[PDB]
Amino acid sequence: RKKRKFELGRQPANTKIGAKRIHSVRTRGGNKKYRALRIETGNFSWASEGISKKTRIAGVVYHPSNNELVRTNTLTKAAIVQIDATPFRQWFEAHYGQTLESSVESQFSAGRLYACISSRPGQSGRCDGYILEGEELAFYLRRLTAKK
Amino acid sequence: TVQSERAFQKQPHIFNNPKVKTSKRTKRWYKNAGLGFKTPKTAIEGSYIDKKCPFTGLVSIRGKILTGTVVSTKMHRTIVIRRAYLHYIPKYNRYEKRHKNVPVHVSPAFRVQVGDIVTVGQCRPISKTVRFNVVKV
Amino acid sequence: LKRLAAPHHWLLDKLSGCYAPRPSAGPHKLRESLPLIVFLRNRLKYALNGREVKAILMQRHVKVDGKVRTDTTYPAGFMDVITLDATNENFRLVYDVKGRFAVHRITDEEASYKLGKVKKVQLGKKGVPYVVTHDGRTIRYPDPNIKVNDTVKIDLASGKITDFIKFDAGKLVYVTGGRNLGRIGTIVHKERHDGGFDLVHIKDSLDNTFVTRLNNVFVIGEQGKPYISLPKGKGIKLSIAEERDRR
Amino acid sequence: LVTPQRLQRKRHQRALKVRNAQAQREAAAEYAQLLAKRLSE
Amino acid sequence: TYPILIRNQALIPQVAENHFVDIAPFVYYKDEEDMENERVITGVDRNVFLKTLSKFKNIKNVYSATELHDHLMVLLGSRNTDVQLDALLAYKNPTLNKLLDDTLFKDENGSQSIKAEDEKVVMPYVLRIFFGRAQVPPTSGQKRSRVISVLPNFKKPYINDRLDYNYFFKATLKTIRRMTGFVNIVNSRTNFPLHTNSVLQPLIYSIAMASTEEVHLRKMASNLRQQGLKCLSSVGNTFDWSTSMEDIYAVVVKPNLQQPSSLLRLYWAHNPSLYQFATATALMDQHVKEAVIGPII
RNA sequence: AUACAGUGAAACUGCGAAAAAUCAGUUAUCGUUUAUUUGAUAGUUCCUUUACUACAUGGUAUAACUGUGGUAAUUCUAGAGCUAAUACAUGCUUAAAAUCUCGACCCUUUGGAAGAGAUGUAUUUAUUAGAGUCUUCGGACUCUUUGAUGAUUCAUAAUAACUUUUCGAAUCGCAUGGCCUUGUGCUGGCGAUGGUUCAUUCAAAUUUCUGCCCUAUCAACUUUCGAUGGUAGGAUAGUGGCCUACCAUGGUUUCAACGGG
Repeated sequence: RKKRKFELGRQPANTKIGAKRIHSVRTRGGNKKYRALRIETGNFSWASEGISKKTRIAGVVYHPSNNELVRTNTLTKAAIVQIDATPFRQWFEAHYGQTLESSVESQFSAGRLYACISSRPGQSGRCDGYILEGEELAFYLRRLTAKK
Repeated sequence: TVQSERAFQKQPHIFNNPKVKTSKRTKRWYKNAGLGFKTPKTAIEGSYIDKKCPFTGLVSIRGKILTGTVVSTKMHRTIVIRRAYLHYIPKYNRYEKRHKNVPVHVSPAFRVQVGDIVTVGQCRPISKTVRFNVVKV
Repeated sequence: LKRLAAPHHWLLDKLSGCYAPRPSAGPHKLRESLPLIVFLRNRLKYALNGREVKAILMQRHVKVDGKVRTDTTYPAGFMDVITLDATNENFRLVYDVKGRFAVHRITDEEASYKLGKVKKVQLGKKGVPYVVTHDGRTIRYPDPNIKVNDTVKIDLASGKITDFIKFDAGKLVYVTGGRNLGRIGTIVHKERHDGGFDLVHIKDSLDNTFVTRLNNVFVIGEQGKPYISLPKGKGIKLSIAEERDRR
Repeated sequence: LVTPQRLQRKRHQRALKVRNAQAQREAAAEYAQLLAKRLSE
Repeated sequence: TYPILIRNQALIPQVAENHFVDIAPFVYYKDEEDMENERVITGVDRNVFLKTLSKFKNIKNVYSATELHDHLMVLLGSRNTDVQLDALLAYKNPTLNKLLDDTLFKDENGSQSIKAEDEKVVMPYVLRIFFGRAQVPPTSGQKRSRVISVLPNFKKPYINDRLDYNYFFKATLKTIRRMTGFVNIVNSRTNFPLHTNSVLQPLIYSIAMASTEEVHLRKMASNLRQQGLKCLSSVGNTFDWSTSMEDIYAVVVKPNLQQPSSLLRLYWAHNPSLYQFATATALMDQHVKEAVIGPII
């Protein structure tokens, strides 16, 4: 158990969207990990009201460390993705009675929201994101202006 | 100025709710470092991020507490400390002089002056060579 | 099978082959326990050689603190009892004035229980408070006035607690480990640093104010009324030169 | 094959689980009364 | 029987035997024989029309003998895809009978068979079971995300569970139907579903006032869910025709139901309650009475 | 002994064969694994169940074996058919559940209770919590609700989901006992293995600092192909440029860095 070597690495998972595949990988000392390869779905959660749903991810539109990952549509941690917005819209209509915040009510009728990945599906085994709302929504709208 | 990177400066698992309101914008987390080290109000109400702060970040100080003096601040968010301890080997029969150098992680909640005396604590590894952490000047 | 430099308070013979027994995993550490091979082979001499010790272990004659533990390299370390059903014997193994494992012949009504210092009090699962002790008996539902570095009195029929000695300034104490081994008495000073190197200081018949590490000390009971018996005049280490001067 | 032994073993397993749960939920109530008297003092 | 079904799988005269078997399958060892006969029959005209309805029942549910076998659902979906856009719906329903990505993709006969196979393969898989909670939440999410779908779901609930005496005024099947009604009202055709749920709650009340703990827990959960359904809906004719005998039996007991009596009394709700009236007894007979008094006043 | 029973070839299975450079110590793991031993550890798998159900317990897929050969040798082989499980792969666990509140009412309580309500673990997130009198003179009258650490975003509980899935015993040797509804009926012991999580144990892993020869006719070394830091990510049992991007241009040193034996 747990020897040491000098200098090497391994090949990344660098997962995509479409044809979700999960490959298990051997971990020394419990917690047998899972590399997600080309995963197309994810668990996405509202921050304020606190409701998750599994949702088809549409695509990552921003990455803060490599712009080429947005071109290749790579799902790492801390990215900006679009998903569906419809089950969160369904819960919103069902349990608030509004049947529609300002800058997310403007995103509802646009159709797709923005969220942040918090798992590491290259190593963990699943993808989760929470829908950005508040000052995170402010700086990421400024990051949309940094896009345009 | 706070934001200085392509990524948003995140302090995870602690976030405000927009429907509730306070004059803090995030339930800002702070901790006392221990061994009598006391957090300052400038470090508390400073809205700096510092994910490697030993009062508000993720790291916790423990064990060794050394002293030293600042020799340079010519690195981005890391400082270098000197220790010119008095030294004696019996081959010399005299109080000879050496010096010991180390890099120490630094926080944006504290002024830095080349020459003043800093009290430094031991923490987890932070860089390739930075292992310690500033806790108090 | 690495050996021939054992913990030298075991006092095995050096012209006894080459090796020395490896204590397996168990309730105590490596160099502060004493396996039953070293016990029954060169400490009281009931069996000559180690396979005969394996025979008397396999034939269910020996039980450490309640159950049998049919194992040669079983590190039955400090403060437990060994109820040899034949020979009517209750070996409690405690410490001495010099650093060895002194033996007793305990009565049955005292061998029915054992005690030990706790190491932590925690909340385990589903909000259940459980304490540990030094020999790994992580037992649930204490009285929640149990503090760290305190002693409970395990019932040894069940694993329940019958009583505890809430240590503070001034209740009778034992020591274990370090160069001030085997001493008693708890009342001079109570030092508390931040990071160890502290003791409840000791007072004896000669009132020797002594200290060690707080990890190297644990409690017994009230002054003059101890819960455990102690071997050979309740070990003091006055002086051997003064002993040969008086008697 | 269903010999008389195997269902006896299954019966003993089921009664073992129920009896362990019974003793545990007795000890929880005992600690509850102990915390009650520690409150009262 | 198993040998003969194996011979029929090893098989005009086969279609005439299939017509006789269509009679026997419209009527009703039997589980393995039904599996073998379904695997044979998935590989006439009016017997085909009746067998399409029987296979739609077997791909919408496995209600009587078993409870939602996945092999039975696969055999019934293969028979329905052999009987009757269509290719894409068939591939999505086949991946659903194989559930997460299929529900994410499928989030009008194809819609009927889709609600059929979805509530079949997640037809109350268990209580918790470390996956049945997620499966029941997935079925509720699909039923809320797919009005014809909810109408067909209430239609299947009523098809599980005469009606004239059940609207005017089998214990184990009634307990299973009460669990079905609790599971149906567990979701986040309204008049027929309310009539069937009121009939189930009234029959549970009668058989409980006459297994008894099963009927008690099912009637309690069904009454709490009925109060929740009336509070989430908020017609007074069938409302009075349901509430009359229930509150009459709960006349002395009311000294769930009290929260319904306090939620159906706060303008048009006040008219709906004064259509019945008792209320002073509900006020006088504690925070559970204090909130009702200091709201109803 | 018409399932076998103690004996045991062979084989399957289970386990174990893992010249500040080295180190001698020291510090932490509130920065990881925690196999083996030891101690506590878990009622929840079907209820669109009466045209009522695999659990008195369901399925393959093969060794050894039998048979056909090759071959020049044997720790070489190909084909075929059998037959097992703590191997492999599924899988339901019978007052359908069961337990604690509230217990109004009675009858006097140490109750017995009609009905108002709740109930696993694991994985990955996002939160939240986690900080002066009356006095039968006897006592009471409401009191200020939380574990530990020097230190937590710790331990843990709940919340809303996702689980390609986790576990929640399809196992084994000895005795055969108590009951009465005499039925292959209900229950029952000693303890071998396996499994969830926590603690302990040893074992591994880094990491802290104190310490070794001769040198300046040895003073500059390193950013190339990250040399020195930050930020985010990949990874990894794991911190950490260990690597990938963008930013900054550093760091070591004459007290002998760097090189020479």
